[PDB]
Amino acid sequence: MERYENLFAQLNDRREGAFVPFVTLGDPGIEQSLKIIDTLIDAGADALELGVPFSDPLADGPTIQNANLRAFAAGVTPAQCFEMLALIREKHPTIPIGLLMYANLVFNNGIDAFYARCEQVGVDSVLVADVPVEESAPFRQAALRHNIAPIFICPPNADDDLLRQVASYGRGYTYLLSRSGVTGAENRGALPLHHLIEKLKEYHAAPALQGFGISSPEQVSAAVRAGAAGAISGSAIVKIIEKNLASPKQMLAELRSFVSAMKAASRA
Amino acid sequence: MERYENLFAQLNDRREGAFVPFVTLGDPGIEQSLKIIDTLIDAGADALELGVPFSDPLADGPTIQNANLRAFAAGVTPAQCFEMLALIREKHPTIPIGLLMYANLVFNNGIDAFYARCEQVGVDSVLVADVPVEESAPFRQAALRHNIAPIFICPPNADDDLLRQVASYGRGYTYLLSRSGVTGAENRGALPLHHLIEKLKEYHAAPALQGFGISSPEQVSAAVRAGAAGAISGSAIVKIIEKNLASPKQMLAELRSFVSAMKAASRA
Amino acid sequence: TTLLNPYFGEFGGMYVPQILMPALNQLEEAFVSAQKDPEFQAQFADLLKNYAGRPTALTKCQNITAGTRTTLYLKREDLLHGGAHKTNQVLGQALLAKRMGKSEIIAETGAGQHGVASALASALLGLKCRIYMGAKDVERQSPNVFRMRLMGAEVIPVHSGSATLKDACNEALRDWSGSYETAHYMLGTAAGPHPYPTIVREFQRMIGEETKAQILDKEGRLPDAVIACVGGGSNAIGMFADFINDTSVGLIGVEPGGHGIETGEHGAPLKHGRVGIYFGMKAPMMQTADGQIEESYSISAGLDFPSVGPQHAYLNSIGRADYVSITDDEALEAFKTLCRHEGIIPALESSHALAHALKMMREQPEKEQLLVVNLSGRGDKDIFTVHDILKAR
Amino acid sequence: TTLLNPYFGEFGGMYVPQILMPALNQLEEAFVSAQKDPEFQAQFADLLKNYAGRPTALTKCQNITAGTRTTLYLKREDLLHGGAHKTNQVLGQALLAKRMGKSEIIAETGAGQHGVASALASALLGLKCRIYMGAKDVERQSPNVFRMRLMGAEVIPVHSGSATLKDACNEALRDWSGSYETAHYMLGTAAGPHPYPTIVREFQRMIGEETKAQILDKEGRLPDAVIACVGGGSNAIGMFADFINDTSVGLIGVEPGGHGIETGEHGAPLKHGRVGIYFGMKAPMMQTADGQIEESYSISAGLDFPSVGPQHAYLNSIGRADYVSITDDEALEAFKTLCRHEGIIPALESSHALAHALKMMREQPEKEQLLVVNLSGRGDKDIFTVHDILKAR
Ligand SMILES: O=P(O)(O)OCCNS(=O)(=O)c1ccc(OC(F)(F)F)cc1
Ligand SMILES: O=P(O)(O)OCCNS(=O)(=O)c1ccc(OC(F)(F)F)cc1
Ligand SMILES: *Cc1c(COP(=O)(O)O)cnc(C)c1O
Ligand SMILES: *Cc1c(COP(=O)(O)O)cnc(C)c1O
Ligand SMILES: N[C@@H](Cc1c[nH]c2ccccc12)C(=O)O
Ligand SMILES: N[C@@H](Cc1c[nH]c2ccccc12)C(=O)O
Ligand SMILES: N[C@@H](Cc1c[nH]c2ccccc12)C(=O)O
Ligand SMILES: N[C@@H](Cc1c[nH]c2ccccc12)C(=O)O
Ligand SMILES: [Cl-]
Ligand SMILES: [Cl-]
Ligand SMILES: [Cl-]
Ligand SMILES: [Cl-]
Ligand SMILES: [Cl-]
Ligand SMILES: [Cl-]
Ligand SMILES: [Cl-]
Ligand SMILES: [Cl-]
Ligand SMILES: [Cs+]
Ligand SMILES: [Cs+]
Ligand SMILES: [Cs+]
Ligand SMILES: [Cs+]
Ligand SMILES: [Cs+]
Ligand SMILES: [Cs+]
Ligand SMILES: [Cs+]
Ligand SMILES: [Cs+]
Ligand SMILES: [Cs+]
Ligand SMILES: [Cs+]
Repeated sequence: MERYENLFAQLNDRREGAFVPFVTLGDPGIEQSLKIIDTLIDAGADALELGVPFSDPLADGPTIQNANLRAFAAGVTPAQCFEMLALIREKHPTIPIGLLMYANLVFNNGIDAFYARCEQVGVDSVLVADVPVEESAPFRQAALRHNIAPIFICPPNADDDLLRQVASYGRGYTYLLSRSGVTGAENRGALPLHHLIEKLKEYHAAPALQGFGISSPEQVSAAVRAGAAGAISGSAIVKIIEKNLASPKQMLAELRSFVSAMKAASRA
Repeated sequence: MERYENLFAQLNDRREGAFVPFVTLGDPGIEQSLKIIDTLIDAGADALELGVPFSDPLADGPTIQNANLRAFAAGVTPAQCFEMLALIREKHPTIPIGLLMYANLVFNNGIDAFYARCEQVGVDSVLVADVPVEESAPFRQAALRHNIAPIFICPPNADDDLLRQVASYGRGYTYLLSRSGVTGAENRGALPLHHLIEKLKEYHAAPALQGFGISSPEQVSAAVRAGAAGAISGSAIVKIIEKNLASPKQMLAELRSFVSAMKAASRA
Repeated sequence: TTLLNPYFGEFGGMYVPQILMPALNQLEEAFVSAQKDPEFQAQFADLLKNYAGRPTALTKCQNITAGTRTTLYLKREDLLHGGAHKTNQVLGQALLAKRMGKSEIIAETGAGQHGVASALASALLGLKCRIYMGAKDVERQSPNVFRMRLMGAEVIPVHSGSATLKDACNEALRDWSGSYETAHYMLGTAAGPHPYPTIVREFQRMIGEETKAQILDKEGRLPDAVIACVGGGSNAIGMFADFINDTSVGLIGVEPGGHGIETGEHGAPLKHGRVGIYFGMKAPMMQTADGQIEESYSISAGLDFPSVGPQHAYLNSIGRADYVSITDDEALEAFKTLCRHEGIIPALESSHALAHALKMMREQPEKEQLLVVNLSGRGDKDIFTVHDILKAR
Repeated sequence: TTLLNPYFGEFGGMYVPQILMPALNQLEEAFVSAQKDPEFQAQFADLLKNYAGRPTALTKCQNITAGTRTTLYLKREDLLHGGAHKTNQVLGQALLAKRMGKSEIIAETGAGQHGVASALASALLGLKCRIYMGAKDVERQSPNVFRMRLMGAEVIPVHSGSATLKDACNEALRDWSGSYETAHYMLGTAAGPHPYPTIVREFQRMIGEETKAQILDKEGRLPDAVIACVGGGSNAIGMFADFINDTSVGLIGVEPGGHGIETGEHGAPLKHGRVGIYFGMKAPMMQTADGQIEESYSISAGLDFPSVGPQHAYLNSIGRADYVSITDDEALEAFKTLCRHEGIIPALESSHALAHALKMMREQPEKEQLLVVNLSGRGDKDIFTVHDILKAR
């Protein structure tokens, strides 16, 4: 399928940025997670980034470490995550769905077989957080064989060789890292990225989504103004889940308000 | 101690043969076995031959195979047998006590330590049924260090070299085998043995006791007439135990009658 | 006094009742004489070739090692008449019986394979054969008992002790104690009192001699290791003997691990037992703390014995041979793998040796190694056992 | 692009987030440069000699091998400053940090021995040290935590995942992801992403180089085998490296068997795990069927990790090194034996290597063999653990 290409063409025709929330699948349980994801979509999410709970999420700060732990406390397995993904796609035919994976969960039962299962349930992209471009070959090859976009990371300190590699190998979107460190709303990126955004377009890269530390509407607007196609927010969304574990109704209301405000900031 | 030497000197002064029953220790249980052994002594046994139950008694026919099995069904162990031997000696200070062992029970916790335990409980001899003179050195050396007589077998087909070996190495008594095969009352020896008895005396052997297939008073008398110092009977005694398992009282009465008759046949 | 050394270092000897020493001395003298007699050797060679079908094939197994640096050959004792290596030494011992002028054979059996081998040799060579078998084994091995009776042998169930192989071993020696002037005891493995460990090795050593010639012809070198299962020790010492002086050749014996060494339900006395004296020998034993002979266990009846031949204990002690164990489940997997990938149904005994070779390959798949497994027998006899286990899973 | 091969056959690599690749490339370049720099080598040699006390003794242990044909030497890394071999490589990595112009050190620790080693090197060489330790390990290792704080290091408990060593490994990499321009990550073993397996080997290889010189001086030959415990792989590869090209020398690595391999409560991924990708490397892992990283177990905290360095996995795959396991109970017996017969209190880690050498001797006591055990550390730290187990028996 071409779900990212179709999304970005439609947003380009509206001079509009993408707003892409991240959540951990099955946080705080399978049923509540499915309700959370439908609320994110209804409130204006353009695409999703969905984490499979992993024992050792070494690119994640405490907020998403704790989301992984809540999903494990609910007994969530990768098999249950793929059942959730099939049902999300059965409800929502066009929204691009990206997975946030760690290498062992992709390699575990065979890299090719992992990407074949992603294609079967209707996933559009996979980002393997602990596979740098140097180690990416079997992952990106299996992704492309199964119509999955391999998502590459463009760090703030990217040199020209890395920009050309990320631009050539990637599909779907290019992940534009705000900053060094790990995921977290408590740490905001304070480096201008418009130069990297311009070099990525010059090299015909997949459209850029800015991610890490995006927690406010002004940051979504700023990402679009800098030339990015949109912005990803995870910890800020997951903090609303963590704060409202005792009130599932208030959790969905606060997620709706937050996603609505973040999506409004993307509009022309 | 000198219990066999003292016994044979006393019997020689009365022109009398020794009658020596065999039983399996703890057949059919520890308490009944102790009563059986006291009955054998009271009825006129001059010495005892006592078997320690062993998993693989390969010199024994079915009667004594089945005695071993009854003792095992009662949970009888070698440790319990040595407790019985200590109590037999505590009751009966002069009767010679011989053990019928298989090699593994002697070797198990160290040959020297086995014979040291025999000395401690007041055993007088050990016959290791599956150790021929060729393998006897560590057994006979440990026996003599601990004042235990090592009992050697003189088969009916013994050549002059074997007669001289048995005569030199043995103490206490020389075991004069009636016949080939294994223990059993169902098989009587039908070879004259007076030539072997005469050669053993010429070589200053320990006094001969005839054993295997001795079940009748006339055989005890015949052994003495042939020049033997006495006779051993096992299967015939054990058959009385086997026949009377349901009447402990009748068992002791029949053992008394049998031992009395066998001992009477030894008298001048 | 003996013509040959009854010991392998501290192991072996002649721990029999005095009455049996002339029988052992007579047998040793007849064997030493036979080994110098070209006519005896020619009649043995003729039987081995024209009756049993020697030499046996050495099969290169390419499918099961594909994608590794292991080259695996199987020495095909499964193709010998009777379907196991036991046939080699029963023909030699039957000829020794005839050399001594004897007309009768006594044999023990557990799995029944030695009983059948003794019965077939006796039928061919005009000897009256009687076979002792523990009553529990008689009940479990109806097919082999029927084969023994078809060949005219008497099968005598043994009800004493644990009514299994050690009890049949005892009964055979009890009988021989009273009958050796007329009967030869055809002991079924490279164990028991001298001279049996020596005789059985020399009457099995053609396994290793042929293997050496075949591997040199095919590969131009000696194997890195030869691997054999160890029940009593005959097929393994038959494979090992001709390589003992080739110091570069590994000698690997595989004991049955049963349900696992830690369960105590195994048949691995060499590595997990205690030295004792039983069945005429000083050797590693499975035994209770107070010295009663213990019950062994294996999925394979041919390996299910609580002791081991003394030459294996000696080769282990000096570090010339290495001994390992393989569990029931590992053996069953090797059985299934050989059926599916080579079209050969191996004995479950032999499957223990194959399982260890497969582990040597799989653990270190880029290690260059030239291995020979002694495929001691065929596994037609085991398909009911394997069916029942796969069904119960 | 890299200066050196990041792989040992299929094992190893650089499985880190993209943000960390410049940190690994910088470290690799600084290491390659340092290895060619005589001044760097001279300052490292000076610290190893005058601060840490190299060379370490090679002790012949005659009482524990009496009556066998085993000759056993112990390489005495227990005598190194800090009481374990870890001191060697922390001094080298501290010098690399200074070469790159860095002022801060990050380190992970489980047992706390690497934390103490990192803290002492940092105190000596004027670096600010912060140590990540799983909260469960902090609770179990009060003495080592206090030693780290006495030496001026910051100790940061880690509460995420399983709150143990793998979780501290993750946290150290999270910190480095945001701090590598100022901080060096002093990884504690021969594992993790390239270039750490290579660096840690080269900064431990004096163990094997000294052993080779010492054994030649004392025995006039190479050892038949060198034996070392395997936690992450540093002391073992340090002993092995200088012998890899001496094809006659056995290389034996001993993984912790814990309560027994069959229980699943062990730390033996090389022989009983499954290849996975974690902690920056492709290596054998203990992991669930669906690929979560599993909990390892050993009586010895220094061996308690669910993976292993990639060079060990490679040496195993080609058959150059052999890997075995030793259970808690076997290690405890070896600990008691060395105390009573040699007056040396070994680390429970090192006791696993000694236990396997004692098994090599006891199984084949007439095999002539010249063995070296790497005594990776002293066991003063373990006397409470050993007291508690002997008390509970
Ligand atoms: O809003 P934040 O700060 O929580 O950021 C959320 C990001 N979630 S995600 O799935 O895009 C994401 C993307 C990349 C990650 O690591 C990598 F860069 F190393 F690959 C980790 C998570
Ligand atoms: O009366 P029987 O026929 O039952 O004979 C009883 C003999 N009991 S014993 O302890 O003397 C005895 C003596 C020797 C034995 O075997 C050996 F000769 F090989 F050593 C076995 C038992
Ligand atoms: C009898 C048998 C064995 C085991 O006996 P060994 O004497 O140890 O060789 C092994 N394999 C087969 C096929 C057998 O028949
Ligand atoms: C740390 C440690 C080990 C295990 O770590 P390796 O990297 O495998 O060497 C072993 N022994 C001691 C004494 C240790 O301190
Ligand atoms: N301090 C900012 C910018 C920065 C400095 N050095 C870096 C190296 C890599 C990435 C970002 C940076 C950050 O950590 O994000
Ligand atoms: N037939 C008798 C006598 C005999 C013949 N040959 C023997 C050999 C050994 C002992 C005794 C014999 C017996 O078996 O006892
Ligand atoms: N039980 C097997 C092999 C065997 C025969 N005799 C033995 C003695 C010891 C060990 C094994 C055996 C069989 O009878 O065919
Ligand atoms: N747990 C030990 C050794 C160690 C440190 N880091 C490791 C990484 C992997 C395996 C073991 C280790 C310690 O901290 O002293
Ligand atoms: Cl797409
Ligand atoms: Cl006396
Ligand atoms: Cl000897
Ligand atoms: Cl059957
Ligand atoms: Cl070897
Ligand atoms: Cl590779
Ligand atoms: Cl402690
Ligand atoms: Cl090797
Ligand atoms: Cs592209
Ligand atoms: Cs805007
Ligand atoms: Cs005498
Ligand atoms: Cs009389
Ligand atoms: Cs091959
Ligand atoms: Cs070899
Ligand atoms: Cs066995
Ligand atoms: Cs020694
Ligand atoms: Cs070697
Ligand atoms: Cs480990």
